[PDB]
Amino acid sequence: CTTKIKP
Amino acid sequence: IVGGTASVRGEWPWQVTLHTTSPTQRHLCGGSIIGNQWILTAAHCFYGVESPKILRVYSGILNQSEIKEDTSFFGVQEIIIHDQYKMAESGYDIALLKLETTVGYGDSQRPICLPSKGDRNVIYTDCWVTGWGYRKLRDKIQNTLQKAKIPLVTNEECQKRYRGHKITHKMICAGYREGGKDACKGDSGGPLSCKHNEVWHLVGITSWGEGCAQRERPGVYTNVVEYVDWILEKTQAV
Ligand SMILES: NC[C@H]1CC[C@H](C(=O)N[C@@H](Cc2ccccc2)c2nc(-c3ccc(C(N)=O)cc3)c[nH]2)CC1
Repeated sequence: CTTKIKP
Repeated sequence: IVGGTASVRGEWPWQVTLHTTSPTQRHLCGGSIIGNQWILTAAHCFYGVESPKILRVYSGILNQSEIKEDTSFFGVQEIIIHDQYKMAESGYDIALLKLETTVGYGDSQRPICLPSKGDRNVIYTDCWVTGWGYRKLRDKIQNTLQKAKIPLVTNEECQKRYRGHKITHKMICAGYREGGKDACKGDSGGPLSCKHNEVWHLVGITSWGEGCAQRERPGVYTNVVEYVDWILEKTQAV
């Protein structure tokens, strides 16, 4: 994914 | 889902079933895994939900019958509703669930990509709506996760279909002019997933509509691309 969601 | 077919196990691994335990345990809404502690769903799902303690998120489910008292689930630490939200028909119908534990990714459960701001101009032609909702106006929650391929409709065309409502650019519509395939009761909060360049993107969140699969009444969805900065604000907070 280009849009990154922080873990 | 009206006019759909049974999904295969692992076909929509970002799809979750959100249950409430109040007064008794039952499916409340659909949702989508977007991060390892985050579910994206609709704000209207939480009408009268006073605490996240009554919620249970089940991932990797094909059939609702897989859920028993001994079935593992994710607890909800926090419900984040968009602060401009008043009601589904007025928009801002978007919420995040922050999970108490981390989702382990695998072939049964993984996240769906959010749309790119650059892809606000791309034309999606392979869009699917999924859920355990009714298959007709007077029905019951389905055991097997259903799917239906539905075309996107322009905002201009959707507005003609909804005289008396204001269809905003933060909404996106999908449906056939003749009706027949649509989301229905119990599908809300779930994804409108579109495949572009071999990658699935979460284009919409099932929100509202006039009836289910009626002629000239497309389903109305939260237009996820218009909320990417809001999602990042809430999920990437320092
Ligand atoms: N053509 C478009 C379509 C129209 C229906 C809409 C929907 O899905 N709207 C929800 C709005 C709602 C959400 C959460 C709580 C209460 C209301 C709904 N879900 C049920 C519903 C019905 C039985 C059960 C159950 N467990 O028996 C769960 C949820 C009825 N309506 C999605 C879009």
